[PDB]
Amino acid sequence: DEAEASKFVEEYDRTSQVVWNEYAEANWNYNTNITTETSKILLQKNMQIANHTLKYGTQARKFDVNQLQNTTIKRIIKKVQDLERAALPAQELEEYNKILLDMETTYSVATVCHPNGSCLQLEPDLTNVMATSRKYEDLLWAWEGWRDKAGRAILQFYPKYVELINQAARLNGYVDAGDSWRSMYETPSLEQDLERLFQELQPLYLNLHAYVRRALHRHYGAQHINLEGPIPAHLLGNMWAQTWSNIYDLVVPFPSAPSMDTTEAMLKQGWTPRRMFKEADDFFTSLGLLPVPPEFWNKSMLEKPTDGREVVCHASAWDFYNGKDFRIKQCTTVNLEDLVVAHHEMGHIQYFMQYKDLPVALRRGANPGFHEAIGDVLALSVSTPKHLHSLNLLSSDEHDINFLMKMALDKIAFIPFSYLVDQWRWRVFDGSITKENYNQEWWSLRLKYQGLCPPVPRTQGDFDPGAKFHIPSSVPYIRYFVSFIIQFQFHEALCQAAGHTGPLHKCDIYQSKEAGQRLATAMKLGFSRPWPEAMQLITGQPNMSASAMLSYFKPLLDWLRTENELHGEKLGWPQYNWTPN
Ligand SMILES: *[C@@H]1O[C@H](CO)[C@@H](O[C@@H]2O[C@H](CO)[C@@H](O[C@@H]3O[C@H](CO)[C@@H](O)[C@H](O)[C@@H]3O)[C@H](O)[C@H]2NC(C)=O)[C@H](O)[C@H]1NC(C)=O
Ligand SMILES: [Cl-]
Ligand SMILES: [Cl-]
Ligand SMILES: [Zn+2]
Repeated sequence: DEAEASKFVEEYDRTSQVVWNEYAEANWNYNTNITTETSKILLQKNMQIANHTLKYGTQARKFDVNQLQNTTIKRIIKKVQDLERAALPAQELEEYNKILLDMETTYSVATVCHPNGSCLQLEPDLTNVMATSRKYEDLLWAWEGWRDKAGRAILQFYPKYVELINQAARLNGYVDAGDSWRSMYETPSLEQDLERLFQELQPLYLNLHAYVRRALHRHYGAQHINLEGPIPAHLLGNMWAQTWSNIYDLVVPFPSAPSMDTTEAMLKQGWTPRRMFKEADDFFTSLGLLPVPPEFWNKSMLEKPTDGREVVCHASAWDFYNGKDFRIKQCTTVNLEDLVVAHHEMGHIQYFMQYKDLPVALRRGANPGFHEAIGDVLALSVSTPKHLHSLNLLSSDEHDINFLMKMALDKIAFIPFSYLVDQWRWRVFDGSITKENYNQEWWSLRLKYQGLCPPVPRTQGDFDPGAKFHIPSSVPYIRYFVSFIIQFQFHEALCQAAGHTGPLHKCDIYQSKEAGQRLATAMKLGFSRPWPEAMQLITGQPNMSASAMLSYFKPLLDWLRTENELHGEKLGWPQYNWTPN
C-alpha cells in the first residue's frame, strides 16, 4: 500500500543522513591524509554504511514499486533496491573494498624517479613537464615513466575489481557494471544518442587534429610526425592528451597577434589558490546564486599540504549530506588551467546547496553530466578575453581566431577522449575485452577516436588505462563527455536569456540574474525528475544537442577548413597502422 511506502521513504531519509554523514568524514580523512590508521577506519565505516544499505535495501525490495501511485515515492524506493557493493557476501565485500583502497593508494603515492636523484609526483611535477617541456625525449621520459609506475602496478588489482564490481551489478539486476553505470542516465537510447553527438563533432575535431599535427610536424620534425598518421600521444601538453591547451605556443594561428602569459600574470599580481576560489564564489553570487557557507572556508583543503603526508590530489567536491557542510579537495596550482577547475568544483558545491532541501536519495544531479557542467558553464564566461582582461590576466579578428583556437584545444580535443574512456570500460565490463586485451584494445580506441598512437610500442605488463585517475578510482567517465556537449547548450541558452546578441563565443553571462534563475530552478529539481525536464528548464528543449558547440566554434571551423585545404592536409589517419621509428 501507498501509506507504508511513504513512511519507509521518511525512515530511510533520516537514517541515511546520519550514516552518509559519518562516511563522508571518514572518507575525507583518508583522502586528505593517506595513512594506515585512517585507511582501516574507512574500511570499517564501509561496513557500517553497508549494514544500513543492506538493511534498507532488503525492505525496499519487499515493496512492489509496480503498485505505487505517487511517482516521487515510487522513484526513491526503486533506487534503494540497488544495494551496490552491499549486495555482495561479507568476504567478497571486504575484498572489493580493500582492492579499491589499494588501487587508489597505488595511484596517489606513485612516483617517477631519476637514475639516483629526484623523485617526481604526478602533480605538479609530471604535469608541469608534460605542459612546458618541448623536448621529445623528456616528454617521453615523463609519459613512459608514469605509465611504468602507476599503470603497471594497477594491473594486478584490476581483473578481480572487474569480477567483483560485475558481481555486485548482477546481484542488483544488471548484466554488468557498465549497464549499471549507464542506467544513471535513465535513457535507453543513450549509446546511440552519444554516438550521433560524437559524429556531429567529427568534422570539427578532424580539422583541429590535422592542423595541430601540422604544427607538431613543424616543431618536432618530419621524421617524428606522419602527416597522414596518428599523433604521438605524448606531444599534446597533457599526460593523457585529453586537453591540448598547453601546446598553444606551438599552434597559435596568428602569432602576429600575441597574448599575455596568464600564468606569470597570476603569480605576479599575487593570486593565491584561496583568491582563485574567492573569485569563483563571486561569479556565482553575481548570478544571484548561493554563496559558500563560512564553514566551507574553514574546513576545505584548497592547497597541497607541506606535512609530508600523502593525499589524493585529483580535484573533488564534497557533500556531507548535512545541508551545512560542503568542502573542496584540490592540489591547486596558480595558473589559468586550475582557475577553470576551481570554477568546475564550485559548480558541484552550488549544486549541493541548491538541492539540500530534497531527500538524500534525490540529492544528485539531473544526470551525472549535469553535475559536471554547472561550473564549466560559468568558466566559459570567465575564459573570455573581456572577462580575463577585467581580471588583468590579458590585454580583433586575429585575436578572435586565437581565442577560439585556445578554447578548441581544451573543449574539442576532449570530446574524443571523454567518449573513449567508457567505450573501453563498458567493453571490459561486458566481456568484450579481457585482461590479455586491456592495453591493446585501449590503443585501438585511442587510434580510432582520438587519432593518437603511443610514442613507444606497448609491451606485456602494460596497463596504460591504470595511469588515468578515474580507472583505479572507479569513477565513471561518460559524464564529462555529456558535460562538454551540454555546457555549450547551457551557455547558448543563458546568453540568449542574458540578452547577448552577436557571436556566441563573445558572451559573458556575469551578473545576469536571468541566467541565474534558469540555473537555480533546474538544480533544485536534483534527481526528482528525469533529466530532459531539467534540460528543458534551462534550454527550452529536452534533447542533448551538439548544435550549440558547433555554433560557438563555427568561426573556427571555417578558418580551419581553409587553412587545412591550402596545406592539402588529409583529414583523419588513413594510415592507422603508423607508429614512430
Ligand atoms: C508525492 O509525494 C511527494 C513527497 O512527499 C510530494 O512532493 C511534495 O509536494 C509539495 C507540494 O504539494 C512540496 O511542498 C512545497 O514546499 C515548498 C517549500 O520550499 C513550498 O514553497 C511550496 O508551497 C510547497 O508547500 C514538497 O516540496 C514536495 N516534496 C518533494 C520531496 O518533492 C508530491 O506532492 C506527491 N505527489 C502527489 C501527486 O501527491
Ligand atoms: Cl594512455
Ligand atoms: Cl556517469
Ligand atoms: Zn567534476
